Amino acid sequence: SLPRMVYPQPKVLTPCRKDVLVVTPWLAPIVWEGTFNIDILNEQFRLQNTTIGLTVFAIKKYVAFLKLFLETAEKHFMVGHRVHYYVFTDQPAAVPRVTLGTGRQLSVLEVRAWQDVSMRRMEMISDFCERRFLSEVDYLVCVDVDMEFRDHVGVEILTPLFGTLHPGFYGSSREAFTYERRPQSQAYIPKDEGDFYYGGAFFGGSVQEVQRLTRACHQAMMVDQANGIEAVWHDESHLNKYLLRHKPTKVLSPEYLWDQQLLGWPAVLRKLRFTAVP
Amino acid sequence: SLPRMVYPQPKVLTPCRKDVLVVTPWLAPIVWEGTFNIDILNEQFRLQNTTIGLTVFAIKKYVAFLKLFLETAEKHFMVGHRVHYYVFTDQPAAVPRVTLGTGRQLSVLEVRAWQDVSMRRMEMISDFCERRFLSEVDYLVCVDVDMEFRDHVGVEILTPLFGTLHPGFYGSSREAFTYERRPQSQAYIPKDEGDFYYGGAFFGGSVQEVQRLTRACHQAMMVDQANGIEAVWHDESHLNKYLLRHKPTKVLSPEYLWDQQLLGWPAVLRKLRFTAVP
Ligand SMILES: O=c1[nH]c(=O)n([C@@H]2O[C@H](COP(=O)(O)OP(=O)(O)O[C@H]3O[C@H](CO)[C@H](O)[C@H](O)[C@H]3O)[C@@H](O)[C@H]2O)cc1-c1ccccc1
Ligand SMILES: O=c1[nH]c(=O)n([C@@H]2O[C@H](COP(=O)(O)OP(=O)(O)O[C@H]3O[C@H](CO)[C@H](O)[C@H](O)[C@H]3O)[C@@H](O)[C@H]2O)cc1-c1ccccc1
Ligand SMILES: [Mn+2]
Ligand SMILES: [Mn+2]
Repeated sequence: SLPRMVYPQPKVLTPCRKDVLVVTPWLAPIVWEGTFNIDILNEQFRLQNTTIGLTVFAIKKYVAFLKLFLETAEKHFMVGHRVHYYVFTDQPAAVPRVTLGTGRQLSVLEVRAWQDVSMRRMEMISDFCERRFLSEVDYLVCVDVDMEFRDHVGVEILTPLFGTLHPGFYGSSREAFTYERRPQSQAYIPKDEGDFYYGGAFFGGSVQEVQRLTRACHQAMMVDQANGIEAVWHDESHLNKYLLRHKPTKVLSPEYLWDQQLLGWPAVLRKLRFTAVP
Repeated sequence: SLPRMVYPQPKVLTPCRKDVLVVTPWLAPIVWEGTFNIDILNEQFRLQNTTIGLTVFAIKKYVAFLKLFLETAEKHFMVGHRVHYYVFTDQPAAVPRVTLGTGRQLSVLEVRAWQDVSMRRMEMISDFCERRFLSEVDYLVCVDVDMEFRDHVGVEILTPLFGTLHPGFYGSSREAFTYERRPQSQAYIPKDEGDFYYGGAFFGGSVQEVQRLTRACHQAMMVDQANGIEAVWHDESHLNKYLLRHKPTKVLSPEYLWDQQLLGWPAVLRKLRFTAVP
């Protein structure tokens, strides 16, 4: 039960956005700026005392990205909510000392030091950390570390399972998507199938759904490995196969996964929220 | 896990509908024709073996509406899915013998023979039938009987909690909504609050959410009764107060609750699905 709130009346006969698709054919929202009232969403999630886990791998030289990643997450990611960052690294002492807002904590998880890094992210999330995540957070968001937050990323993304439109392909036809196309791979998608091309750098959902997705991707990747085949874009190829067959309940627009150096700032993007570091 | 399916690729940069709002500010879809691919939704719900309960009251002279209500439900309501109709009447022998498709059954529940009819629908759904519904169906849809189905009403409506835009008010400002305006009533909504005006004739959701909603509306109605006040539109006024404070997870367009005699067939309605009997 939400408290009284005063905000602009939604207007049934006035679309919020007319330039973009805001709902998928299986009735999941596609989250763009203008489509949500964050005050309502914040109330709904706070009333449940929601905790959001953020997983990020920073192995070898990639530890250098953590300072900007974490400082910008503090400014823009789930502010006002409980957050638990899980940083997986082979160099725990290289993790920067970043000051965190109240209600936010960071755990460093030490791992060994691409195909094999790829398999290990799915393996780590689905197998090794399974019990810890179920006990500690409500939702999990799994992201690349070579990124920074430049604008709000909040509870508008939360749902049982979400994927994010890859910023290279949101305007493409399915035939141009770089899905795995060899039928010998568990990630195979035929040319006449496919809704969207989802980016491997930002996906998430409830803990139970994220564990299901990463367990499935890991099992598929191990089958391919035993069959001597490696999918074209590795874990991203398996993520796409999974989300084709298990539709996500929210799709995030490329506001949530962008690269301004390669793609600029198109009129359709009203906010660049989470962006590649050039 | 859905099977392979071949259907038109959704296009991110081509909205499905540009004339109407297709998502609420709390990211619930607003279900209009063109927004959903029923083949995908049918697959998702069948794979869960979904059972849909349909409740309808037909007391006194209103038993005369059951023949057309039920015959048209057989042609258009959840066809292909398991359905259990629950018909509440003071005249069980007046219930028409309507032939049902496979997987569909009808139970007649005998009750006693407006304020008090109104209270009794909420009471009946929340209290008397509580255990039976939890054991027998996954979702419950509660409708008026003076209605007929004229076109598809399917699993695109199913979600934890839905309400339907009342067809008289979908283009109105919140100040014109006929919410209960006296602060002495539990259904009171101030002039600056309100998202939509939902119709009392078609609402539903998972069994647990529908039981929560009808239990809350019944409790509120009893408080008003003890305080000597009756809300302006009875159970509909309390439904509106509930859905203002507990946002629905899907909103149905007025395609799902229409009256062609009073309102015609506007260009914005591509299908008239469930309609008043003139
Ligand atoms: O030494 C590493 N250390 C490390 O921590 N990583 C993590 O993996 C992420 C993905 O690598 P990245 O260099 O960012 O490649 P992208 O092209 O942006 O990755 C996309 O494609 C991948 C395909 O398998 C993934 O799906 C990834 O999620 C995508 O964004 C990084 O952000 C890090 O979090 C990756 C590497 C790495 C190891 C070998 C080759 C290239 C990178
Ligand atoms: O003798 C009845 N028998 C009966 O079964 N009903 C059921 O209540 C429903 C609502 O009554 P109805 O005559 O259809 O009124 P509407 O104006 O279309 O109702 C709307 O407003 C109501 C306000 O309390 C409800 O919210 C209703 O769901 C709305 O559609 C009917 O369709 C029947 O299912 C209603 C009556 C009735 C009893 C006294 C006065 C008017 C109607
Ligand atoms: Mn990256
Ligand atoms: Mn009626």
